[PDB]
Amino acid sequence: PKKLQTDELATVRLFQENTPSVVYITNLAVRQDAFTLDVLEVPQGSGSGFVWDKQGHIVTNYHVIRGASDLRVTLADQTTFDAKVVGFDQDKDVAVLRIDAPKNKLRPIPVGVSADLLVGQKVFAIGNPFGLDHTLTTGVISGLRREISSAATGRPIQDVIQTDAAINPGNSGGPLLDSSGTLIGINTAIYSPSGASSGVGFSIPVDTVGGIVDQLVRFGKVTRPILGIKFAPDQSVEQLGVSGVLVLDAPPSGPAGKAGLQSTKRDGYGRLVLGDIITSVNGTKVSNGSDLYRILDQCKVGDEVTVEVLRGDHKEKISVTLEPKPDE
Amino acid sequence: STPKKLQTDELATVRLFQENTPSVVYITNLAVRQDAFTLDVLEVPQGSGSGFVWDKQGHIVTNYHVIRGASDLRVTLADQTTFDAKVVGFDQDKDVAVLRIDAPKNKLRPIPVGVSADLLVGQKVFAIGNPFGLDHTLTTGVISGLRREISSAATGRPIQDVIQTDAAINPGNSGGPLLDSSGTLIGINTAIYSPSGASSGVGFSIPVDTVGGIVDQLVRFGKVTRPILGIKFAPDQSVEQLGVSGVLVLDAPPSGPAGKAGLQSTKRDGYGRLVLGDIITSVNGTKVSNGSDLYRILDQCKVGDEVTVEVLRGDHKEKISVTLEPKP
Amino acid sequence: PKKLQTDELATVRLFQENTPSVVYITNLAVRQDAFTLDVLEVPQGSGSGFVWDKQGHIVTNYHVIRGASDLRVTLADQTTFDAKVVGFDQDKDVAVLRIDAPKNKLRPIPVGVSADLLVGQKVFAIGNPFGLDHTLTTGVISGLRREISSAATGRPIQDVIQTDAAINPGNSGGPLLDSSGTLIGINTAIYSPSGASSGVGFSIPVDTVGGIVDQLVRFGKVTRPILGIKFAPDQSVEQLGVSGVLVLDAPPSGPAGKAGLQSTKRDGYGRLVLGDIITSVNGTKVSNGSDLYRILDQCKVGDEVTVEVLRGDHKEKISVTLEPKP
Amino acid sequence: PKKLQTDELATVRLFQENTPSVVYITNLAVRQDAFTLDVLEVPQGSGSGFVWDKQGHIVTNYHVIRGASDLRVTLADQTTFDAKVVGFDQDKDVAVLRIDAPKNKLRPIPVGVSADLLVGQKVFAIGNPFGLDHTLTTGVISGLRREISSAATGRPIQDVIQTDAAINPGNSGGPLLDSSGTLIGINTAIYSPSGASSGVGFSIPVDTVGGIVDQLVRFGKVTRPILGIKFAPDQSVEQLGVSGVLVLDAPPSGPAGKAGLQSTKRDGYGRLVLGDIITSVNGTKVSNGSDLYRILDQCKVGDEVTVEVLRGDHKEKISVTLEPKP
Amino acid sequence: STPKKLQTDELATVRLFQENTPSVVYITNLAVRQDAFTLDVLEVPQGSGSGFVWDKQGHIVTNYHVIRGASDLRVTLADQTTFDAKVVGFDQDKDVAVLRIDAPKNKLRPIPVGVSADLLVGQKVFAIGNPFGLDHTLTTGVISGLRREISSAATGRPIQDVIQTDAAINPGNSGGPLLDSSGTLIGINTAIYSPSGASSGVGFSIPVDTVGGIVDQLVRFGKVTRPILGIKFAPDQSVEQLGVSGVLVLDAPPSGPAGKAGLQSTKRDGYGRLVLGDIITSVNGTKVSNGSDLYRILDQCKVGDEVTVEVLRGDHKEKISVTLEPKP
Amino acid sequence: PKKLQTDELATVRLFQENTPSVVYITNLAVRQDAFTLDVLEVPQGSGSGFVWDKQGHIVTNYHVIRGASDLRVTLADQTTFDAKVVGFDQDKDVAVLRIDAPKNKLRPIPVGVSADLLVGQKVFAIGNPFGLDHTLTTGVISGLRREISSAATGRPIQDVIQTDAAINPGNSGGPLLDSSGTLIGINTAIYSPSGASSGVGFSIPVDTVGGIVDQLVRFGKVTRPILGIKFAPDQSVEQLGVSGVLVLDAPPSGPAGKAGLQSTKRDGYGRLVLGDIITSVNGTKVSNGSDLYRILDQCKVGDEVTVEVLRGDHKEKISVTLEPKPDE
Repeated sequence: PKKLQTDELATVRLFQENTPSVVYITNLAVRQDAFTLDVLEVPQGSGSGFVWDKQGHIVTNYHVIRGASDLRVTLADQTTFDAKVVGFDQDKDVAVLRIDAPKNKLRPIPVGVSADLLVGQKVFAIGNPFGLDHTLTTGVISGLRREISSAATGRPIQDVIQTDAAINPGNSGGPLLDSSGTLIGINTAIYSPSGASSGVGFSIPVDTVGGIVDQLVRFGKVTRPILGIKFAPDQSVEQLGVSGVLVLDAPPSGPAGKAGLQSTKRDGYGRLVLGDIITSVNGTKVSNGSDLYRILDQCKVGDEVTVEVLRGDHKEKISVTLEPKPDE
Repeated sequence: STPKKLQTDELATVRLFQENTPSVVYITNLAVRQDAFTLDVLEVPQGSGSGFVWDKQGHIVTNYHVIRGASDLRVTLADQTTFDAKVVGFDQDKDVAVLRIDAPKNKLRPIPVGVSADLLVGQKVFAIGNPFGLDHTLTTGVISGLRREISSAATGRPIQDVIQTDAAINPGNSGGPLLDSSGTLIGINTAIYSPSGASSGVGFSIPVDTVGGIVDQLVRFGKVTRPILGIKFAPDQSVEQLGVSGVLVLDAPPSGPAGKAGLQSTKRDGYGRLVLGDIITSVNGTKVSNGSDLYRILDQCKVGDEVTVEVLRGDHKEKISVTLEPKP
Repeated sequence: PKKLQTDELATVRLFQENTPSVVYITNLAVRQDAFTLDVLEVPQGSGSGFVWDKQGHIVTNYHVIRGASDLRVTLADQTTFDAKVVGFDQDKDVAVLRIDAPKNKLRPIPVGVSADLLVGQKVFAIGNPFGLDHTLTTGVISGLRREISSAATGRPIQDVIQTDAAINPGNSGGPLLDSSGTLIGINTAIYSPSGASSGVGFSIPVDTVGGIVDQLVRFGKVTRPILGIKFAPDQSVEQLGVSGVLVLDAPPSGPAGKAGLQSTKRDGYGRLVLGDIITSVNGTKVSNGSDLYRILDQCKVGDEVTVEVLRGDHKEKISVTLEPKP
Repeated sequence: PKKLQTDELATVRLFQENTPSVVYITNLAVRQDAFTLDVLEVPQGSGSGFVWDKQGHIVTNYHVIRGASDLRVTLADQTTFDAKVVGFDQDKDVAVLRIDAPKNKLRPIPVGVSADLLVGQKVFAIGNPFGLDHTLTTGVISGLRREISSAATGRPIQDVIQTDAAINPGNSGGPLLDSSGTLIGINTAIYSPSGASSGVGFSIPVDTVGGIVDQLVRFGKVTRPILGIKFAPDQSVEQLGVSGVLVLDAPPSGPAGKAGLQSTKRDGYGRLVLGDIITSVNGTKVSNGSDLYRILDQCKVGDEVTVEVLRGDHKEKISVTLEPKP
Repeated sequence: STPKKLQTDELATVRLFQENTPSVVYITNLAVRQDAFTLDVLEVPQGSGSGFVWDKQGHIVTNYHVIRGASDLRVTLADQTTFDAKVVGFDQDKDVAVLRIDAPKNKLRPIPVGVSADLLVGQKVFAIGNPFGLDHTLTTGVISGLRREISSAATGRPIQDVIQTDAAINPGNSGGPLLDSSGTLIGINTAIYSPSGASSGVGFSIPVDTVGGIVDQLVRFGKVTRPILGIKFAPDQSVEQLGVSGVLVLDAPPSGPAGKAGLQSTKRDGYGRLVLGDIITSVNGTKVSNGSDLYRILDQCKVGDEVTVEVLRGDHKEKISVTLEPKP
Repeated sequence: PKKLQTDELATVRLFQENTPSVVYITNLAVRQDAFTLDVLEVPQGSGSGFVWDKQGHIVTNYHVIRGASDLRVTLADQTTFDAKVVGFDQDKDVAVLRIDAPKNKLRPIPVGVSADLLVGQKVFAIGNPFGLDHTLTTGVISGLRREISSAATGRPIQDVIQTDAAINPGNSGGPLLDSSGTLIGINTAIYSPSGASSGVGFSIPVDTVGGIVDQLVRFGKVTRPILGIKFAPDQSVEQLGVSGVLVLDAPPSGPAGKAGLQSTKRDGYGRLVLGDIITSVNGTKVSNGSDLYRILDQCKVGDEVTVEVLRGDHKEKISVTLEPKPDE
């Protein structure tokens, strides 16, 4: 060994201390034997995750787990285990797994704080892009409080972290650490016309992660509020000079339904009779989908939200009490 | 929660960013369009980019390709307030443009002006812009190369002295600042080399030394006056067949510097046969093998100069004097 | 400058001091003038490399040189020289060149050590991406001991260094240096759906390069041990369904054949007379080839190694002595 | 007209007389209004067919009907009717429909004979290519007894008539008539790299259609003999290298299993325990399936047929009795 | 060698061809272009097509899409002599055009004019043209269908009464004759339906009955006068969203027939909201479900006619009289 | 059987009488055994041919035979034979094969005459498109005396027959018969943007075929004259107002070489010194490649052709005696 400089030494260390907490995740799919006609389990995906606690809980992106007839997590030392799906939140693309492993081979990553992050501080991403086990890439926090389309549901994910640390396919589910060797986010997606890292990557912030992992380990589900309306996307509403959100449907069996919000119908000659248009929700104004989403993201089941609509050419105000989203 | 002590290196990048992001702006290129349903005149964004604040008088600098073809321009300040921007002037060849905003002198932080002539490969650089609409994104890198010549199809005419960096630069970054570790402007990010159209680690910035000169001239006279030889010539991969080792002058307007001086254009003998004209083979002693060489030479010239251009005419060369004049 | 930081100052110095050792390599092909139709030489591709010693030996990837009528290397001061091929190793994509030039123009690149590298340390890549003469990109060692498929032709390369320092077409053959300004690897390939840099580049370790250059300089080729076996790909060992490397042909001359390995055959009808199937080599369990290769990749010509095959519903152990390919 | 020629005059008459029997078939799917989001029915595809009898039975290709919420047939006079599916045979892409309409609006198409057809005779195709209501194209019988892969799903169709009368998407289900103005086949598919007509269209022979319509009308399905075997494709019987149809699974219930055919298996390790392999069925030599299929395609449920397999370096002959698929 | 006795059927097709090929011509569409080397004005073919001789006065008929955008036209007679052609006039809607040639009256064989109204499906047809430049190619087929309506993007406005044939028709055939077995003009080949852009057995011809009328009018007055309602309407797949069961009139110029009569255009209430206008639902009693229906209706109308158009306006229909005027 | 009409009966008959003369040809290529590592013969192409004589000679397109490690011809009754390549002419894409077969299973097609063909007479094509054995397609002669690019060499093939009888991949090498049940051409290519029959197909005329088959059976080669010059293609000569054919090279060892025609060279400064330009060849004028080709197509080895060139701005006349093209 040669004498390494301060800085690089700090990252060399940070990596050795934390790589043990990172794991490889395999999404095995069912395939047929061309002759045996029976089945064989065979990898259709690769991703990462980290150890959350001594009880064998593993965190990752839900999109990495989606559709796996079976999934196995490989730990640092290469010992591979079978994993049970503890639970998951599709909106924030967070998922929790559990494995039966000896507490000695489990390092839970030190949990940090994402609320105090500053653009410019250094970050460290560890994951498995292209199957390269426990790859380290470094960069900087490029941005904070970003909103990105979930695609895991389409619903927007608020408060996302942006980094220019190389993030490629296979990094999803792995950790983003700060200079303190602390977890600040889960690497989950990128913006790139090629599908290759283009220097713009996103991580779900640790703060929203920790809450979700708690709820997931306790109840195996996260309960989120709904208004009970299907609205028109910002696009197919563009050509109507529509200020806010056009409710297309408010099922009689949901919150806005029981609260009497009107849906969009048809003239009898076939013309469109616009349903209510949400222009504001208790205080905060709503000009499009993101605004609505963002605002409800702050509510909890049971809250009595006061929503303002633009009904037949005259304003309105309606109180709706948010109920949990129907299960399945 | 209290922030964690950051290392000195990263802490610096954090200061540089707090200090300069406010000087960065977002620019919107609007163009007139037909309303689909009421067939009226509508204003609609067709592209966006970056820029920075130059003086307390409201002068915004950006790339020309950003404001090009614009019907109307809006610049949005860091604090999200937006102003209408007037085109002070621009230099299509060096892809630089100045805009004027009527905003409060306190909402305007001129960017520290640096020096590009003494930069060294390996120096740390900082890019701030709006790649993919991501507001004031900070990406970090190093100076990868100096004195690069990139042929910007955004004029055609090549550009030289350009800075090369491996800080991530993506669509949306054009027009934003490139800072040195001292937090001073050293270039304006304008293009990249990429098969994908996305950052691949090879980005270019027009050097501050070139920009200072141009902004100065645009503010003071509304234009940049550049000399011309007054000829239209055959692009390289067009005469590469004939073995032409220079610029095959296609047209020397009798009205321009080269025509009034006697250069002979290409011509057909009515018999169909192509009787080519003068072939420039050097100007002020500098060899001219391709159109770029000619360009580079003129780059270093001033209007009113008496350049001596050599030409291969009818089996012998011969030097002719041409007096460069301003572009009309 | 306006007072550089210590860290950036170190980069500045490192580039300043080593860019002289890097070179530009232009691979010229023979073409035909389209009007006169006389033959002429024109560039087929370009890459980089670096100076190895005061004798004028230049190192780069073999894939930079493959299929080139003539080779020309341009030194940092723009002066060019015709280049002779001293030798090259296809399996490790390393090639040595020799140019005839002024000893005061050759700065041998300081040679480092790759066995001690640690993930996270700073690296420096110098090369000519996109024709961008002596570009410097910077990153960290992202992974060590990686195994990437023959970035030239076939056999897996072992011990590959992974880095997120921007590496692009044109960087092939150039040096990857550590913070001590020493050669730790040769930038040679990348993983990318775009074909350009996306953060994962690989470079062959200097330790491996040191050896091969040395050999090439002296014997103009490097001797490698061979088993004397031809086998089926990991994808053809699937449907048949078994862990191991199936022997498809053991030339009676090639060691494995001397020893008694049986090749695959076709019975009177047409079905498969399943020749041997290697499942272990003197210890290590083989099962695909990345294995058989990986392991065998550490033997020397001569090393009598025991190979565990399988044939009659029973396993067996044959003793084979390694020889070199001719 | 200005005095038509006898030949064109015959075409004119033939179309004039039979276009009444052709119909338009629109396949409607369930969709969602994008603003009101109530469900609605909208066209998924269209095809043609023809009237079979005064009861309102309509004949077309099953592939014209597959996956349709509701079926509507439009008669030559533009009047439409909802259609009920009477039955259909997937292997011969034939389907019967029944509509409720005026007997004075149904012209049963004169039914011809396909067994006597000769290459070179004139044919007449009527259908709705590209929505072109009752288009008439003309050509000759280009080939007889052709075998084209299941223009619906799987099994080869036999006895297919080939023609160069322009056949395009939309013609599927329509009649192909001979010069006697009689039904000789159902236009069902084409060979084309463009996806549109290039001169080789195929239509299932009326003899085959006559039978299936009849069956469907009565039992609402047609019974077919099955061997009770699952086998590998002609492309997986390649690498192993042997003429024959390899048995991959003989369900102990399915006749072949009752008889004692052994399926392919995997030995303790993972290699292939090569189950049986059919090389002949009571006479005809099988070797791919187009064969096994072709042959077996002429048996009736019950027909005890001897099948020649192969297992222990020797051939053997098992007696199997055909049953129908449930 | 002596020719072999041909069958009567084929012998006829051989006569029909000997007799008519001389009346067929080749047409060249030349356009002005920049000479690459001497940057001068050059004449250069950009497309070719077919046509036929109409009278001894040198009138050539062809499709309009063939001569469209032409800078200069040359027609080549069967005997390979070529003449410059002047545009007599054309009807963009029925894609028909007449040209005039100054050639010797003996080199001109007018084509026999037939009748298209009494054609029958199954009749034998003969097409002569220049597919892919193949001089006076003869292709044979049958009349496949009558009264077809094809929407020629070569105007947009649909065309009706069109003949469908399975005689091979390929690029290069446009503008050439379609003959019946009596050797008389019955249509002019103009388009085909094909995924490949090449004959797939579905070709269309504009019927002779429509052509006779148009050529006549073009020769006599240089133009075809067609009526207008004076409205610009919303294309179908544009309002299909609103449930509009007719033509949603977007604009009724106050200067035109529909405006002077009172039809109301679509409009936004400055509040952004899209307040749509009249929706035509029938004209002279004929239902109007889509733009084509309206087109077809007007097709059968004459200028100066007082058409009564029904409109869905503010919850009720109401018939309004409009007096059709000539196209400007 | 039903009573068939005159016409169809004639074709039914023609087909049964001649289908026996048609054969299927298989182009087997060498492929490896993934395990055996030895070789297997495996079809890479399919085409047709017909029996030329009782001695087992089979005719086909050369392009069908090109590159076959082995080729086998299947006769009517399905008996497949191994075939020896008697010889071939690449210019006219004609090839002759020989097989060892019992004279009783060999019907040589009746040879007709192509010189008297008339556009409009009926034709019958028999071949194997898409592997459909002995497919019959009928149509008409659409054109005569056409010139098409050989692609088998690029050299143009003169005097080609055009038919609208469906001709697809797999028809090459099969016969085109006239109503007399006589061979009038070999189906060999088509014009189609899809690769599927588009109604424009070509056959090499029987007259030129018969000569070539004779020479091929006698000497196994056809001897064709050459001028001994490589010229510039009509394209890369376009921009030079070049009237005729620009000779690029006239090797000193060939006819025009020994006769002293000049090649194109380079100025010494790199400019182009045009070699001779052929404007005429003994009588007939030459304006481009096709003209030259076409004209030499009429000469025989040994002919002393007088060629006119445009040398350095003054005309010329040079006698060249054509020599056989060097073998290989």
